[PDB]
Amino acid sequence: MKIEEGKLVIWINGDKGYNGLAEVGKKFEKDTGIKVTVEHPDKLEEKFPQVAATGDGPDIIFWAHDRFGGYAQSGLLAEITPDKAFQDKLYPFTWDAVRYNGKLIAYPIAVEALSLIYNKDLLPNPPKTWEEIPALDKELKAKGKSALMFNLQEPYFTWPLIAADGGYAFKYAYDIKDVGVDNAGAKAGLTFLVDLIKNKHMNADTDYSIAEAAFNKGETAMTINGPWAWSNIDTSAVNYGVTVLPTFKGQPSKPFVGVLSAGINAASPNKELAKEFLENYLLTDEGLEAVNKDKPLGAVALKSYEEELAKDPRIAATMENAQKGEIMPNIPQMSAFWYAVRTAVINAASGRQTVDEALKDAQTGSELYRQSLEIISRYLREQATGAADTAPMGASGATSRKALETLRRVGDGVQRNHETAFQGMLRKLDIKNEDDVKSLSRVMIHVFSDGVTNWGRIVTLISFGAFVAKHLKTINQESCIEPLAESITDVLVRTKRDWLVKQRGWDGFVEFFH
Ligand SMILES: CCc1sc2ncnc(O[C@H](C)C(=O)O)c2c1-c1ccc2[nH]ccc2c1
Ligand SMILES: OC[C@H]1O[C@H](O[C@H]2[C@H](O)[C@@H](O)[C@@H](O)O[C@@H]2CO)[C@H](O)[C@@H](O)[C@@H]1O
Repeated sequence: MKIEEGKLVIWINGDKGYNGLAEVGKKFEKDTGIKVTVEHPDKLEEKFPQVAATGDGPDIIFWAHDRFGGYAQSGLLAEITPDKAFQDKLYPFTWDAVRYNGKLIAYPIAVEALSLIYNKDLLPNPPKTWEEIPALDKELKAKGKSALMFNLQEPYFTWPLIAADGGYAFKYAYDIKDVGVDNAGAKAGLTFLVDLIKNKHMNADTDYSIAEAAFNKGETAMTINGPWAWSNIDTSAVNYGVTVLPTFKGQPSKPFVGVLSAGINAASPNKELAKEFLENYLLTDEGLEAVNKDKPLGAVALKSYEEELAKDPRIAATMENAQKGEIMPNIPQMSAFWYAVRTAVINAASGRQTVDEALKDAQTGSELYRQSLEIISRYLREQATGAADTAPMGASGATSRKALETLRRVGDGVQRNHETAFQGMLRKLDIKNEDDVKSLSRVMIHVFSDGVTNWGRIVTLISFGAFVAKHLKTINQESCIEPLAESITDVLVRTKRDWLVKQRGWDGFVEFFH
């Protein structure tokens, strides 16, 4: 096994209090002899799944809870099992952010929400509305200042605006069926941001460091950022305030609220040490203070210490923005949702795509897994049992239905022509239970990847899946059909997502075979 036993490697993002954390790590090493290394690798949310999947990575990973459902579902997180007493030390709603399929998959640490940060010397009264910001920037430009700079390379920062007039990721009733990414609310918000850019009030290349530097150098009146940012502002001597985000179309900006959480790698041979470190050293008044004093955490999950931080008006403002926002879902396709929306915002802002085009593709990217699983699960189950599924597809499921119709039609031929091939291939393998279905995945990934990417080969891969699902039914392993469909779907979207989106997803499929 890759991960070193007898020490702890922790990953946390480089904008958080890593030095403070490492100090908590020193304390732990002092009492236990166990060294703690805190690293803040770049793109660590991307890297964790890649490396943890191969039995590697940090013992503990810090990120907002939104990425942990992906990780938990891929088996990359140890289930955590803190006792009732410990559980009572943290806010139930923070524990809620770390519950995935009924299990606690991470330790909650802090609730984070973007707030509007402003320079009180430049801007005594922060704009209440986004709509006033263009006029406000006119004024400020007259003095060689700008109104607002915030990170346009990460959709997190734009999201409160996109979500203000009705955009949403997955409707909470999480109907993963209902994606709000390209609705009129999203369009209106992202259109507003794009007009800010076209009218020179924002620059589309502005990233974290540039917005930060401009706010911290007094060049811009406002930014949008989280509590982690306040330390650098303190050091810069800007007289800043932290306040409610502006409204858009009379409605609050709805930031996606994150619970900074700490997950223990399923591959870690140091789970007990990680539980000890997180429960008894980090999630303590002193532990969270050390981290917070370095870069503020937000509203911490630990009740005792949050009662002290709650008096800080910057935290009250963070909580104000959090209550107007929504807790991020932790469902596995959050990763894809964010990747899609990131690209949409970058492209809309740079003019590479219109808002319409960009959010359409983002809707497609966001829906891709679920849409593909719906198609593939259905096809696989109707092929194995001979009977179609009676349940409707959703309100956005004309595509599913047409793609399934296409798949039936094209897939019939492909299975029929490949029956002898598939029987031989199927015979090679022992495919008798759910334990073999994960093996399949590798075989199928490897074979699928080996050749050119086109819809005909996608049909072949799904058709072999259909073949196997039939085999699984015949041997009373119908319960393995869904896992096979999930596995095929994962293979397909993880390795072909960009291609899939370029083809307009399953609409492209229908079109290619029309
Ligand atoms: C793991 C079984 C899978 S998954 C899959 N996905 C896409 N395409 C596939 O095969 C098509 C025919 C191709 O090679 O282009 C396959 C095959 C497959 C099946 C039976 C076979 N006999 C010889 C090769 C072969 C390959
Ligand atoms: O921008 C997409 C990104 O949004 C959130 O990431 C935040 C994170 O929650 C904060 O703690 C801080 O690190 O800034 C990030 C934005 O760059 C999501 O948590 C993340 O999964 C997502 O990709």
